[PDB]
Amino acid sequence: PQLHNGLDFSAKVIQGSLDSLPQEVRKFVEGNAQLCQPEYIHICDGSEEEYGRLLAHMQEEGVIRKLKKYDNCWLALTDPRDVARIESKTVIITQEQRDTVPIPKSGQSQLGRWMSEEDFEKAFNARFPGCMKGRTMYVIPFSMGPLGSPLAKIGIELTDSPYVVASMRIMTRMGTSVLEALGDGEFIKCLHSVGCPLPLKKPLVNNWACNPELTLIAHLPDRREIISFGSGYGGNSLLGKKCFALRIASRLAKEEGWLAEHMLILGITNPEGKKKYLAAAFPSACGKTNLAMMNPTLPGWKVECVGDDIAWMKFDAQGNLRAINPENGFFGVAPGTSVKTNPNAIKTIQKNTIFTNVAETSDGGVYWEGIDEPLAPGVTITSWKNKEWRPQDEEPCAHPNSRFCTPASQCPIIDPAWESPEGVPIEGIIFGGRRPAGVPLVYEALSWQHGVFVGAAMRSEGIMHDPFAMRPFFGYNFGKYLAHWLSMAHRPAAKLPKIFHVNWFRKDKNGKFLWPGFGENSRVLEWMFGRIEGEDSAKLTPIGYVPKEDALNLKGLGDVNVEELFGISKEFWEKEVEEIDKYLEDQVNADLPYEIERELRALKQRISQM
Ligand SMILES: Nc1nc2c(ncn2[C@@H]2O[C@H](COP(=O)(O)OP(=O)(O)OP(=O)(O)O)[C@@H](O)[C@H]2O)c(=O)[nH]1
Ligand SMILES: O=C(O)C(=O)CS(=O)(=O)O
Ligand SMILES: [Mn+2]
Ligand SMILES: [Mn+2]
Ligand code: NA
Repeated sequence: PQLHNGLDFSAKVIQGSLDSLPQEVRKFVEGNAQLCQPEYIHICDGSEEEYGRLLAHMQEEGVIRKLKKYDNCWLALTDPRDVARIESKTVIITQEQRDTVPIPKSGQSQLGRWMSEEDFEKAFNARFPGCMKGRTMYVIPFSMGPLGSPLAKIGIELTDSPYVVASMRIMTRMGTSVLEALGDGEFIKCLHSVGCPLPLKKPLVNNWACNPELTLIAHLPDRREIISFGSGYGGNSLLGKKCFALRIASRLAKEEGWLAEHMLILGITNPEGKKKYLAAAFPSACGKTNLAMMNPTLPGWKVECVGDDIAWMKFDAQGNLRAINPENGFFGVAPGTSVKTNPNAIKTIQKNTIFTNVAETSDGGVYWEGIDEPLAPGVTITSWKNKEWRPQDEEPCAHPNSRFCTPASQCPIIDPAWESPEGVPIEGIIFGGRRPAGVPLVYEALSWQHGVFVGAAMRSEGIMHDPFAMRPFFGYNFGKYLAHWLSMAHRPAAKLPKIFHVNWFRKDKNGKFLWPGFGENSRVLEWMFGRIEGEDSAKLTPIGYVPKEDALNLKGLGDVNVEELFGISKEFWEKEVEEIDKYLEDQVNADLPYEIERELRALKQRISQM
């Protein structure tokens, strides 16, 4: 079957068997083994044994450190050049640019980054040949979604990073059972290299292999391929998360009639035992993880977490919008995480957790800005840069984007349906972001079409547009994504969720937050809940429905300045509509659906009557 030894890499397999793999998977592995030239091939089985040995191996090499204070928890410190998902190096390849991003009138799209097939081929050839020399290629069979669920999708990731292997074991369902469920089915092809073949051409920093100059995270949806080079971090390297479950998946979703979104999913139960599920899209750094795992301050209310970051949603036969969490764990921002802001996260992460770029205490615990836990006198701190640190220093002890990576099943409020194969029925969708001025705590959209316009108008900070929290994550043209959302209104018998917009971040004139937030947000969720039940608790305004006077439970919060928090200004909202106008005109133009344009004019009109 070959004249020499062919593309047959059996001799280099140190775990599992190429014979055992489905034909197409074997082909994927062996093709990239020939290209990348790894010294060893490790087919992951997902076992506890494989995992313990992987960690020991990394520990042995100084790639990770054990955090002796906790049960099976580990710390990685990275090269300071590789500390986040990196948008500027993130691209989607399609035949025509306009299928990927709308053509901006001012020459630069904030809605994606296209690369031609030709330019990518050249970039690929400049990077991958021999890139794994001297390393192990790990083969990670993973399912996004509960194994065997009709909403689940399988990928194979090849990586030269054991850190990616460990993190993927947490954040996806990984191992032999996935290969068995796969059979001879289709899978997303995920290729990753840290881009540092041996012998090293450049010095290794903090035992963290990366290639910042050649970093390139590419998606080729027409080939069902994700190809990522040069970063070992987060969304650049854990390919199932953003690359697959948002970018690749949002385009599949458009073609197939479902949705793949940057949304938490939570189940909330009232004092009468009535439960509803909600989904919420907030941009990175705007508090999805706090809400998803909320400990409600209101007596007799309960919040349970389905997922904190990504939602796959599809209408069922009865018109219910069903959502699954395609993730298996939580990859949450560590700083700011405290008993006060996220007690349930505090409990989840003290075992079987990997931390990246946090500080370490001298008794082997973790530390970060906003942890709000004083240390005993004499306990000292090693920063994420691996030097002694004191609370007086200029720099933070933890990187602002440092993360924990923790099993979802350990969360004390994990939803009983968090793995149900049919998904949970969504009754409300919440949008929101950071709006220091002008936008009140909570409003309700007037219609599905107004709701989609409200998603389109979202912000990650007072000055930055992040429609639907998907700005860095659209798998195709944003204009067509709006058309896809609007199309859900025409699905016969669809039970369309109520759409709300929240704002935790309104400030008074001295910069102080007007709303205490966190667990207190339960008071906003109570209102949404009654609204879905059709309670007469809403007052119409030009921006949507707001809570009536007295509608919100504010007991315990008498110091809240209700007039400023809930206030609507004609002058603010005139500015807002003009801003939205310019933005949509510049960024979306020819691709903007009629309905979005009509909502813009309708809001303008309502404001004009103030
Ligand atoms: N004022 C206020 N801040 C909040 C609230 N909830 C979350 N935050 C802030 O939001 C940040 C934490 O949110 P992140 O974990 O970064 O957000 P995320 O949406 O989960 O982001 P990704 O994991 O990157 O998708 C911190 O600055 C928190 O203080 C709230 O109710 N009020
Ligand atoms: O940036 C985000 O929204 C994240 O959830 C982190 S990463 O998975 O993109 O690293
Ligand atoms: Mn998060
Ligand atoms: Mn996210
Ligand atoms: Na390190």
